[PDB]
Amino acid sequence: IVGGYTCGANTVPYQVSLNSGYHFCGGSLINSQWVVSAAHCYKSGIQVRLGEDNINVVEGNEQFISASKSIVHPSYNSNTLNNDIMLIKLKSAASLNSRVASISLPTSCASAGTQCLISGWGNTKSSGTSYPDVLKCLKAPILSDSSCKSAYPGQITSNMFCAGYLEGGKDSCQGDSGGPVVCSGKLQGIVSWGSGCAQKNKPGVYTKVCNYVSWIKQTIASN
Ligand SMILES: *[C@]1(=O)[C]([C][C][C][N]C([N])=[N])[N]C(=O)[C]2[C][C][C]N2C(=O)[C]([N][C]=O)[C][N]C(=O)/[C]=[C]/[C]([C]C2=[C][C]=C([O])[C]=[C]2)[N]C(=O)[C]([C]C2=[C][C]=[C][C]=[C]2)[N]C1=O
Repeated sequence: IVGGYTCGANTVPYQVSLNSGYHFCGGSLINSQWVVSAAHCYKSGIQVRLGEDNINVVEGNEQFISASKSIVHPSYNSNTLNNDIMLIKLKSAASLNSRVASISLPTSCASAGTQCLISGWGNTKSSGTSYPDVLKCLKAPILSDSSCKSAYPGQITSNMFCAGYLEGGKDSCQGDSGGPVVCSGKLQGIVSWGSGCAQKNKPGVYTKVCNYVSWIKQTIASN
């Protein structure tokens, strides 16, 4: 997260870290044993880390659970990152408490101008390389589709939305992928991609979760 702030320990209880010897992607806990993340973060043998704040120091509050199965969306396209979403079933159900809790799926899509909270352990520099120990947060609005389409000509699908600042300065970045974009208490997006980080007229692009609620529920009810 570039231009964000320290969230505060366990203030974003649904945020999870996807670890494979190191943090590589984020994710969101939507059920005691299901987390949603980006399809492009797919890896075999993923250990999900819940109740995490400082990813580099064991603070005793966290839970480490291996992924039982990863289900990538049937129409995921690596060439365009369209349908960049995947469900991960946990090997064991998480102990939901105050420091660990699931986030609700949306009932309708969020409009442009809606303020959301984006979080993750990704790079904090536009140019440099600096990964934070503690979780970073950022408040950013959902941008209009026209603005999104003009920033990324011919690259935006109906399953993506832009969020952030058109003048740059604040944005998600490498390492935030798969992470949550929560608006008014509902998970509306998943960190997907962008051209650089925090660049003028190059806002972050996120998977539009509201288009996959039926798929998510059905997948959970049959797996
Ligand atoms: C995600 O954390 C990022 C989020 C970027 C948000 N940016 C923003 N809001 N402005 N997503 C990406 O990097 C996506 C997926 C792949 C292509 N993406 C892009 O945004 C690219 N855009 C234009 O070129 C730029 N991305 C990169 O170059 C990312 C490179 C690194 C290193 C790397 C890893 C695997 C490769 O095959 C090539 C290069 N990738 C990351 O940092 C990943 C996390 C990761 C994945 C696998 C192993 C290790 C780390 N970050 C994300 O996917």
